[PDB]
Amino acid sequence: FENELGAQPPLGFFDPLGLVEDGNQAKFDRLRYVELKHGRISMLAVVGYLIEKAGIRLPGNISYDGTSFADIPDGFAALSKIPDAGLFQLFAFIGFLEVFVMKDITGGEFVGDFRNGFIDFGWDSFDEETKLKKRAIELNQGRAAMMGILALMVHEKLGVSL
Amino acid sequence: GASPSADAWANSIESKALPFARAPATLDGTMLGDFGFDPLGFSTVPVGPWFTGIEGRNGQIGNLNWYREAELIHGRIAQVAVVGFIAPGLFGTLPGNEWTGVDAYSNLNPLEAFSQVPGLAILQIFLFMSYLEVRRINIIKEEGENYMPGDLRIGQGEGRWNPFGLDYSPEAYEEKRLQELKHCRLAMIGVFGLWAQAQASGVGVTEQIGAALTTPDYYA
Amino acid sequence: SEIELGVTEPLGVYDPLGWLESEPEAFERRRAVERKHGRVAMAAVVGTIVHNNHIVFDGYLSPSNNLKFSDIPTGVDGIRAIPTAGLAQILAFFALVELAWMPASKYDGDYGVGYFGTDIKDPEEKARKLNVELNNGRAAMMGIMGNMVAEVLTGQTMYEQYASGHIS
Amino acid sequence: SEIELGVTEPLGVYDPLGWLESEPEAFERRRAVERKHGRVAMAAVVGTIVHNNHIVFDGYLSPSNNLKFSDIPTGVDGIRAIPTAGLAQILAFFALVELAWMPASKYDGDYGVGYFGTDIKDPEEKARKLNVELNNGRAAMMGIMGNMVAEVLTGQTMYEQYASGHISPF
Amino acid sequence: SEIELGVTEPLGVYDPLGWLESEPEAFERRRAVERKHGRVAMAAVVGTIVHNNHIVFDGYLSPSNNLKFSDIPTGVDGIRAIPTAGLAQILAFFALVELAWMPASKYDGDYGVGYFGTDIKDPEEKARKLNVELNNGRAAMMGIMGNMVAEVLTGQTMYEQYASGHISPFGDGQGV
Amino acid sequence: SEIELGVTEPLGVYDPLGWLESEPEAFERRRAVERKHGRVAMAAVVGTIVHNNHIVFDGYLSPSNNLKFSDIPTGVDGIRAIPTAGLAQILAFFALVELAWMPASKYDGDYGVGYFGTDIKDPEEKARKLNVELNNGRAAMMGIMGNMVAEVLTGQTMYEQYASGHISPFGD
Amino acid sequence: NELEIGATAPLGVYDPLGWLDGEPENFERRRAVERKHGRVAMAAVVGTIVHNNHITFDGYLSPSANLKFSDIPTGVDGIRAIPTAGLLQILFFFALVELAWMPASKYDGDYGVGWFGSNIEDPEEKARKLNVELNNGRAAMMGIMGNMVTECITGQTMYEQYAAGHFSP
Amino acid sequence: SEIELGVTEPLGVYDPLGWLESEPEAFERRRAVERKHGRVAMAAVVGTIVHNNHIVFDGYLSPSNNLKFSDIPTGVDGIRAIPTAGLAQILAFFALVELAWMPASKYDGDYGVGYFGTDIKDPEEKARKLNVELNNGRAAMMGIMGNMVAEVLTGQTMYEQYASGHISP
Amino acid sequence: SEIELGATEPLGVFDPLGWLETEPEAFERRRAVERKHGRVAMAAVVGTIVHNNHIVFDGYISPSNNLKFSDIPTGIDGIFSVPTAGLAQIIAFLGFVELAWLPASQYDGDYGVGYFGNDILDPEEKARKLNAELNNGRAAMMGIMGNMVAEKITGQTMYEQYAAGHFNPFNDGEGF
Amino acid sequence: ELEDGIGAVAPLGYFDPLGYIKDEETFIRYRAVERKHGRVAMMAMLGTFVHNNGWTFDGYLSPSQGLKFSDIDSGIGGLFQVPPAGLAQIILLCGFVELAWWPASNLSGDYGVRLGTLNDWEEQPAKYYRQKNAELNNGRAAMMGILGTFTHEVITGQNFAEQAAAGHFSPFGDGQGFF
Amino acid sequence: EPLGLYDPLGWLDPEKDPASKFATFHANFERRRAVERKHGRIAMVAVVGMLFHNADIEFPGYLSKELGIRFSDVPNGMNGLFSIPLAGLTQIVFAIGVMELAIWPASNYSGDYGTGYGRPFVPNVLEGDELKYKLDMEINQGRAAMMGIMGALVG
Ligand SMILES: CC(=O)O[C@H]1CC(C)(C)C(=C=C/C(C)=C/C=C/C(C)=C/C=C/C=C(C)/C=C/C=C(\C)C(=O)C[C@@]23O[C@]2(C)C[C@@H](O)CC3(C)C)[C@](C)(O)C1
Repeated sequence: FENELGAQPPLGFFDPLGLVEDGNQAKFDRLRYVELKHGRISMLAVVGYLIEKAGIRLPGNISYDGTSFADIPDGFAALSKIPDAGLFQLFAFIGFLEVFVMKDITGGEFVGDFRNGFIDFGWDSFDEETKLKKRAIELNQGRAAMMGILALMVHEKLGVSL
Repeated sequence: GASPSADAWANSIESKALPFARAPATLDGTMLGDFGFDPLGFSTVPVGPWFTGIEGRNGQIGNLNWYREAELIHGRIAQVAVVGFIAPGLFGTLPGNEWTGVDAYSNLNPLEAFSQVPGLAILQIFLFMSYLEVRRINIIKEEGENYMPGDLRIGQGEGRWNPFGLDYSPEAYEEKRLQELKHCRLAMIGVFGLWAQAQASGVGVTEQIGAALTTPDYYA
Repeated sequence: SEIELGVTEPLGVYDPLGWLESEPEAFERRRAVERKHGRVAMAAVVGTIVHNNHIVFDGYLSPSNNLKFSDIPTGVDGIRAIPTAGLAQILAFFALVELAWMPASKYDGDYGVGYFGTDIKDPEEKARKLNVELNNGRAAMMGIMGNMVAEVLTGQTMYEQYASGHIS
Repeated sequence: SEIELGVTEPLGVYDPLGWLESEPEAFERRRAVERKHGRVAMAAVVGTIVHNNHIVFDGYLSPSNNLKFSDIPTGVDGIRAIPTAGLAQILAFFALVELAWMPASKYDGDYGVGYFGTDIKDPEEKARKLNVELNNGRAAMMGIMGNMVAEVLTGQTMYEQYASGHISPF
Repeated sequence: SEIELGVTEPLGVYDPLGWLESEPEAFERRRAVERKHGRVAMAAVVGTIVHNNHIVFDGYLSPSNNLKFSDIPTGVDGIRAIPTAGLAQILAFFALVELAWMPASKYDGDYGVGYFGTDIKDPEEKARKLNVELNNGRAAMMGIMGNMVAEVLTGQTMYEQYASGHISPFGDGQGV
Repeated sequence: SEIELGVTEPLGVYDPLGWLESEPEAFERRRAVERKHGRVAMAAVVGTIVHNNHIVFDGYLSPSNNLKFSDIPTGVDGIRAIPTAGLAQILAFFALVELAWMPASKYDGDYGVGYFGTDIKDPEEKARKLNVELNNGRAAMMGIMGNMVAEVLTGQTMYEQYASGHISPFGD
Repeated sequence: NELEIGATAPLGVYDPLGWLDGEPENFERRRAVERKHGRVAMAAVVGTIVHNNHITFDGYLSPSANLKFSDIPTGVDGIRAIPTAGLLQILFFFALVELAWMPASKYDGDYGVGWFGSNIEDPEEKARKLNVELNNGRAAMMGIMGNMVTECITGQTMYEQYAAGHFSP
Repeated sequence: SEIELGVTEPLGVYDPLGWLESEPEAFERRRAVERKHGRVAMAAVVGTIVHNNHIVFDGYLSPSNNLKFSDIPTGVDGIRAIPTAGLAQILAFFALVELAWMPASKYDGDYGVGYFGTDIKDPEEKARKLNVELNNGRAAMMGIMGNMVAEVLTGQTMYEQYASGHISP
Repeated sequence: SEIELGATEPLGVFDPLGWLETEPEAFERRRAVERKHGRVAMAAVVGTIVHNNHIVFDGYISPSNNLKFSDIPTGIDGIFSVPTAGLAQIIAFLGFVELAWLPASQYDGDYGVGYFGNDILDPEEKARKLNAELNNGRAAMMGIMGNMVAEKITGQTMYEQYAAGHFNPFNDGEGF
Repeated sequence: ELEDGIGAVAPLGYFDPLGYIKDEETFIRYRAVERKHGRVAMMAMLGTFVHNNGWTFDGYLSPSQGLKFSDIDSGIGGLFQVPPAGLAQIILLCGFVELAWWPASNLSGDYGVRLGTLNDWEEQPAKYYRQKNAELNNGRAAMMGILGTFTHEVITGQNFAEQAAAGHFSPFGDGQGFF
Repeated sequence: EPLGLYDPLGWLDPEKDPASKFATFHANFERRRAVERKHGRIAMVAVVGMLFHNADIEFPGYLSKELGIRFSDVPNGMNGLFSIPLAGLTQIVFAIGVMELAIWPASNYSGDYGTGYGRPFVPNVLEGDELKYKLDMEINQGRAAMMGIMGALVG
């Protein structure tokens, strides 16, 4: 596992702990799945904090009860003032995505390929190493976004401005 | 045509414990403690290790190794339980906190001392009694047909636990087996009388013997 | 086979559109829709009976919105009295039924549950019950559609249509 | 089969009229009447048990005629105390049953239902229950006839004959 | 060897029962019981001297029971005054010592230590101190039992018996 | 004779990681670290016993700070009460020890001192004491850790926890 | 070899009577007396130091005779202040020592013990310590005789002298 | 051997004047003097610690001169406070040591005493302890001379050199 | 066969630890532990619904302790509010069932009863209900540990939490 | 039957420990009795479970004698508080079953009672052996339970509802018997 | 053997040809002797029971302690068994039922249950002509007790 998506020019196959020192492809493909899974969430979460921390809101009335989007605070306090009928819909739809329409159903080219032959914005017009270059970009962009969103969550409860 | 146990009462050798009653043929004399005592004929209907599953529910013919397994485990508990019926009344009791409650371990009636001590006292006793019965099944499952009854791998012979040495002679070892079995059968009768007198008197046996081995206050 | 599964005596095949000769490849889904529309309409019309008989659940549907189970109307607008998180829980659970557990794209109509749990192995007895699931579904489709138009045209629910003398 | 169905133990093939040997082809018609008269009279005996146990439907049978369900007598005058628009609903729905649905011209007896939905696989077990329907149908034919005769020759219903202690005719 | 280790000058080989030739195989444990009993009774005599010289640890044995160290009797009712949760600690520690660390089934008493950590390499000198351990164990065995019967027959600890001048037998004494 | 020096009763050879079969070449350092961590923790569990028995040095540790030996806490915060001009004097002298006098680069653990100045010529008697130093060193590593963890889990030092009767695990 | 054990450096072998080259068969008892007189006198000079430094046993030696340990003299009359039931306990215990445990008939000297319980394992440093036991025995035999002579001449103990300053004759 | 007894790791054979080959026969005296000066200096360093902790003998050194043990200064002016009848006693007892008992003409160094009375049988352990005696003698020789010049250049004993905080250079 | 049971559609043969190709010898008991843990947790989940719906029997479970059936709590403390002589009677009978009647050393889970008494003679219908037992048993293992942990974290039983409307863990007073 | 081993169940096997089967013909007589006694003692055991739970009908068993259903004791004497004009109706109907409908002279015990899909013995012969053994085993356990229920009322004087309300489940320390 | 036709010296009228019309089991002579002997044996212990109850050998004690019925309260006439409680009359008929099926089974038509004549616990076996003589005297005294009860129960 020394020349793959994670092998980078600054640190090629870092691996300090005792994770994959064997020929276990099935253990690597599970761990590569979750790292791409944590990265794709934390990429939207870094933007999803800095949109709310900048005060940007949807144009108003998150409910018919008379609660605007600007009334909902930013950060960890957002989950407390979201109305609970809509808090179920956030968990039900994300669960609808994560159970049904997010998987490698038809069989993709790699780990994390969720194009089931349904949505495809190209992926044929590439140089076959630009495919591996674009895949290694979203791994490392997903890598920095995990440490990014962990910094914004540890320093909100601390109160330190960033 | 005939029963498998009616043919064992047809041979029906002479007995020693019931010398007027003609013990059945399934007491071959080859077992330890064979004194020809089976008036109800349980040895003619031998039992198998039913706890291992449905494949072990049926008993082999002429094999009383699981009746002897149940005889030894009843008698080994009954020996420890005679002392447990006695020793709180003789050597005092244990003290309690305000957590367990004071006078929790102090009930000298041994039967309602079960409901007086905390449940964690009995849960940990039961789980330690459980742990050696897990040890017994892992010995029975491993040895199978070559398992001698009462073996928890404690003592003299093969790779058993022997922290005391205990290297008996190979014929002094068979009188220790007979001393154990005769104390197994005796303490089973003794722990029944301890349990039945503790209900009939309501006190422990030292408060019952000690009140009967003393002179009355109007007589002194 | 599913081709003879819906034909009974007093109508037989009965295609005024003739859609078994024309486009016969679409019959395998139209049977799956008629079986699906039948099973929903049977459960909708035995539920209309128990709604208007007042067999309610004696509690609160939503105490945060102060909805007792008896507060919901027993007619056509009773589905609208269910709140936002109430209708979201129905859409979330039956997405797990219609796509995962008993997937509604499976055109067999056969999700391994049988008729009260048993495989009817007699093929003449099994073909009789599937004529019954279709015929009682067909009569409930006209039943549940003759109950909505009997409420939106008279205003009353079924309990009030019967406790008025307003049948004839 | 079919002809070996009314023969249980004691009387066997009992007929003191000779009509199994006089008309051998007019038997499937007569067995179908015997089975239909049995099924009617069996439901009528259980009906008189439920009526005279005062299990009523807790409402109004005809609110326009203003009679409750606990207003019809539990004896022979039960059908007589029913409005004729309600009898017209009974006679027309069972017209669909006796002609269009499970008919009476189907002399075989089995329409589609079997014994509690299924078919009895063992033929000796199946022929046993076929005698049971015949015997219990034959006993309830005499049973419901002696419930109506003992009512009209007393003037009391089955509930009133029992509660008043009037059972022995002597 | 172990059968030459108990014999000293005025008596030599001393067995009135004659079990050195009658039961020659039971000797190897019976030496280990005599050595164990001797070692236990030597610490019991020195402890009896220490308790009656009023050397106390200056504190509380059981502060829950309001039991100071100086409130404990310095005689044969010393550990009868220890609370039962304290005797449980003594039995649990010497279960670890008498079964695992220095196990009493080791019938030579040769666990890990020497004489003050020294292996005496001279065999005539090592047999001399092995004779001393047995003889001081035999003397303390008589010394602890005569101490114990002199207390229960006088009702006094060894401090009180030397306070009242009660060395003379009111019962009947036997001492060297 | 270092492979067999930690091997004692019931456990025998104990390596759940299997590092004696994975790294046979790094054992000489890893033994020298276990011996050093044992010697440091053995002088530390004895240290908490001395500190919680209020054996102090009867004077001023820092008269410039007006700090007595009895003013220092007897728990985990005792090293923090020492002023940094005195903490520099500790590190300056043990730099002379751990680099020059008894250098910790010497992976034997063996210096000019023996066991109370004595070299043990009997090899089974010497390996018995080497096993004791490792075993009492291992038991003091788990002892100095269970003394620092149970202090911060109660906030009291070992003197104040025992005085309050806080031995039984009530809150945990 | 007991024959060169007494001879030290500054005088060598010393026999003004010539009883080594006289009777040779009496030497092993005369060595056994010189060693025994040494060991008794060395424990006596140390005993005069402890008594005159007022180190006492903090109690009553004889509460029947009302004798505290502080009431015993520290000179030659200290042994005579002991009661006669106390001098017999010294007499009967040291009968068990002198006849049975460390029997004085053993003219070799080594009873059971060595130099703090051990043989010295070395014939030239054990002979050096055997020289020390005799020489420190010899200086203490004169030391206890000089302690008792000036006790009875001056009439004072060794604490009353050194409180008067009696250091010149 | 005696020629390898002074060497240690951080200096080795430290002869900056090259006198081990310039005077090879004079090594036996100079080793005996370096060991003799070290043995005096290590007793002198430990002595300065005991003097300046005010551990005193609790009495009178000279009742004729009315001089208690506490009346003697701890630092450099402590041997000057001893009377000349007492300095005659020191030079008389240590004339018996330095000439007769442990004679300083004996250049071997080992007298009848060993290291705490024991010979060291291991030649690699005996030579190690011989190196410690020389090195702790070397460290105390410059150590005691650094305590004398910390008083004759200050005018203040080692006790109140620490009380007044006057160790700042 | 046994090794294809428990592998249904959305995950297939799901073993992220890889112990099927690593330890195939231990599968035949690990299926039996999974099936037993499932069957235990299915009766445990059904029990918590019956307890928190206040379906109790009548009268006293222990008239000597004066302890009604309704006096037993409907949460974690319910089985421990039974007196110890009553708890010993349950465990003695459940050990009789789990050693003699339905012996849990029988690893295929086959105890003579079928599915409502019947053998499922169709092999693909039998494998469907064998998977439905495993899947409902695996779902009930999460359900009972999700009802036990969520009681001891929120501090209320399943009835008191639902009475209170304490369903949202984001706007209450808890951690985070 | 002997060959398929119907009474011999897996704890004890062919439990004939006193040697009573010396003939195959005397087994069919004894099994005809054991199965008949077990069928009677099972309904007797369900009786004492229903009677001692106080579950009675509403009304009068005998309005001629004024005997309500709740006036009948739930113990061993409740059958004989029934009037003998009513007890003759029980014996006449049960005797008509014993001679005509389920004739007890039929030593097989099979009277054609088949509850079809709950015993499909032709497809599932293992269910035949399970239900044949469980008729005997439940009949054997209820035979001893009804000797349990009968003698526990005799030696204590209280029925099962009364001796359980008192907690009287030990023959030691009470005033009854010499124990 | 006790089933011979030579006991009661003969002879009487009908021979009962109606017995073999349609109930042919009851037409067997060997059962009619077993019935005549058993009606005889029950009648003989019933006239002694008539003599004991009418001589007021009442009993010492209570019959039912719960109902408070002493033995002196039950009548001496023909309503004696029907005045004791039905829970007590059940125990009588139950113990006869063990006798009627298990101990002295009435299906054994000989009547010989191996008891001898006069000696309990060991049977007094009669051997020859007096064995056959005591058999007919059992029948002849059984017949006089059968006609004696109907003479003593009509009034
Ligand atoms: C390094 C080296 O060289 O090795 C060393 C070590 C080694 C090996 C160990 C060796 C040894 C042998 C040794 C050390 C032997 C020592 C033996 C010892 C210490 C024996 C004590 C007896 C005291 C008794 C019996 C008390 C009686 C009882 C008494 C006194 C009383 O009851 C009265 C009293 O109590 C009360 C009642 C009230 C109090 O108010 C007053 C008193 C106190 C009066 C060597 C050879 O010597 C040298």
